[PDB]
Formats: sequence, structure tokens, C-alpha cells
Amino acid sequence: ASEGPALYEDPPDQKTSPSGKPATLKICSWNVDGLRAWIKKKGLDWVKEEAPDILCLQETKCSENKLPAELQELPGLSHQYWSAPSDKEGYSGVGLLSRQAPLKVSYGIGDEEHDQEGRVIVAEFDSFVLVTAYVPNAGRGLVRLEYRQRWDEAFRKFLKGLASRKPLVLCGDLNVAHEEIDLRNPKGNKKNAGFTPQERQGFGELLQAVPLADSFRHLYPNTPYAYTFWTYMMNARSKNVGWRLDYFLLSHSLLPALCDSKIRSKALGSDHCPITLYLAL
Repeated sequence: ASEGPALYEDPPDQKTSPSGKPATLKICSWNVDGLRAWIKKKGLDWVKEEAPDILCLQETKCSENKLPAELQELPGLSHQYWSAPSDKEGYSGVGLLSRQAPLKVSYGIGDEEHDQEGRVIVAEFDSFVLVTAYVPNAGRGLVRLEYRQRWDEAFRKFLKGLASRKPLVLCGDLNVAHEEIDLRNPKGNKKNAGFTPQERQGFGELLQAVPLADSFRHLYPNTPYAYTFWTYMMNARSKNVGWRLDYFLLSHSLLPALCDSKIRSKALGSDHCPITLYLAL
């Protein structure tokens, strides 16, 4: 009620690094709010335009056994990996689609308690490891906040482990707006899922412990009104009343390779928009 529109125009794509090296890897991440719903809403149209080397999808709500045939319309992303809840129902779920086959693909974070909801794919490449995640929501009434804190700890320890061996890129819907600048209405959301002190602190703990850098915020430290999620309700997207919940977090060693971290604000198909990373590896 107190918010009107706040303008945000994502800056032009910077496709060369600070050292002059052209980007060699383009990764797009997108919480699609259901694979089938997204396809119906022409989500694949942005994918074809974006032409990433790797596409990471969250909330597919679909298992590897029941994928829509349309996913074959991505010939440039022929290596496709999917994780879904082990109860085999239609919720959560992540996907990773890649131009080249990774050296190894794994699922989950090595902890049975946290591996039953189809939330994580790990794809190891030559010079880096890519993780995509759909982090557990703290829930209406914060009924899942206690679980979320357990998840956060287990996830951080798992990622720290990976990073000790190879440079890490983590992407996906991390279900937290880190700082006040990361959502339109900080004051009124401090007791809501995605902006609790607990969740924000978990994010800070992740950055410190692994350690990892927030690619977007690294490049645009003072830029407000840059969001990746808007509730379907109340004309939130038209007014840009949103939250930045979707990130690319990078090992510090990858910062010299960082060209840009984009927010594709105008791409429709979900209640989240895509984010896109350019790296010169």
C-alpha cells in the first residue's frame, strides 16, 4: 500500500573481464515455478534468446521420469540432469542443462536428512564446480525456520568441503534477501520467510565460511531496487515490490574471471526472473 513503482534498469552486459578476456562461460539460473507452467508461459523463449552454456532451474516440480517433451527443443543444452523429491511427488526439484557433459554429476549435499527434497545438483567441470540449489523456504508462520537453520549449517559445511578442492560457483534460489538493499520492504518483512535475522545471518555465515562472494553485489555494491522475485499478488511486479532471492556466489579466486552478473527483470514465465553470469574461464 505504501509502495509505488521503483525503477530498475539492469546495466548493459559487460562481456569482458577486468583483464580484457572475453567471457567464455554464460550460466543462466531461474526458479521457474513449475516446469510445465513455465513452458506454457513461453519461458523457453528467453532461454533460446539468452543461449547460455549452462541453464540451472529451480522448483521444476517434476522428476527425471516425467519431463515435458519440449525440453528436447534445447539442442544446445543436450546434457540434462534432474533431481526431484525421493517420495516422487510434484514439488521442489532442480535441473541442470549443459552444453558439455560435466566430469561428474551428483545430487544432494551428502546428508540423508537434507537430501530427500530434490534441492541440489553438483556438476564438476575441469576448472570449477557448479552447484545449483533450491533452498528450503522458512514457511508461512516460520514453521520451517528451525529446519532451515539446520539446512543452512549442513549446506555451508558441504560447500566449504567442495571449495577446498576446486573453485566453486553456487547459483539458484537461496530463499533469503541478504541485506535491506535486497528487498523493497525490509521493515515489514523482518518476521517473514526470506528476511528473518536467522536467514540473513546464515547467508552472511555462508559468505564468510566457504568463503564466497555475492557476484551481483560485488559489482553493484550500492545499487537499489534490483530484485529477482515478486509475489504474484497485489501488482507487486509492476510496482517492483520485490526481493533478491536468486544469486551467483563465487569463490574469491574466481573474481578476476567475473565479467558481469545480470538480472533479467523483464523476462516473464515465473514469479522469479532469470539471472545470468558471465565468466572468463
